[PDB]
Amino acid sequence: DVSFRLSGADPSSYGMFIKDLRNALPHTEKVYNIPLLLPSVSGAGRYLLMHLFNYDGNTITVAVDVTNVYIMGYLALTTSYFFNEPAADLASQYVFRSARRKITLPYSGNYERLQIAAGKPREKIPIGLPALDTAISTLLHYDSTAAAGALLVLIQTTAEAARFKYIEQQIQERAYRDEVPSSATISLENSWSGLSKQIQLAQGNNGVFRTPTVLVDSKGNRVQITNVTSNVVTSNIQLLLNTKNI
Ligand SMILES: *[C@@H]1O[C@H](CO)[C@@H](O)[C@H](O)[C@H]1NC(C)=O
Repeated sequence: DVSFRLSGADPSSYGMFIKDLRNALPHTEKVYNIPLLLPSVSGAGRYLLMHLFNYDGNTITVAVDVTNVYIMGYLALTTSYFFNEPAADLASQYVFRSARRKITLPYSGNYERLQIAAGKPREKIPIGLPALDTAISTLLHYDSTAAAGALLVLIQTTAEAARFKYIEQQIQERAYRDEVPSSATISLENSWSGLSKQIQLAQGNNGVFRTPTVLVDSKGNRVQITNVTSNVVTSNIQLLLNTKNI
């Protein structure tokens, strides 16, 4: 398991949590020095538990699929909540079995469905450590509309930060003040699967992407990533989705 406490949290303790999260994801291989997530894992070993504590010390446990860093569901007190999708339904066979009741959320876990449920795109939702504290608090008491927004925050400040150093840093910059994600942040989130794939395809293609990946940079400018010498590959991305899952 990995843990993070918002009480007394700072950029350093958050960085340690994101390091712990990355290190809890198994791999047998690196591709261009980036851990390659496994094609599959069987049984309960597929799911990592993140223990998150809000400022007042209340807690939820979030279940993460270790092959793709997707949040499957979470436990709040004696109630479990899972996304309305087959991967989460399967996860419900292995985690939070001792919950007194299980609620299936009225949406799947993808950004499009969560944004619909929440009533807004995540371009408009502030993220940061304060937003994470709020998210945890919201998820403690069932409200499916409020939960969608909280889950958008949760996913970005945990999974997306684990996947990209740039995103981890953006959240560190928002340790004490929330701010909507940069366009670059959104672009990276949207491109994780594409980049993971193209980095793997570059292995037998002299480090060259078969298909370029278009991103937005820090300065708001749209850029083409064509090969593994780009900073996105050498510095930023920290985990690759196995091409067998793409
Ligand atoms: C590869 O990407 C680098 C870094 O962005 C770029 O400067 C260069 O023109 C590209 N080289 C090749 C061989 O594609």
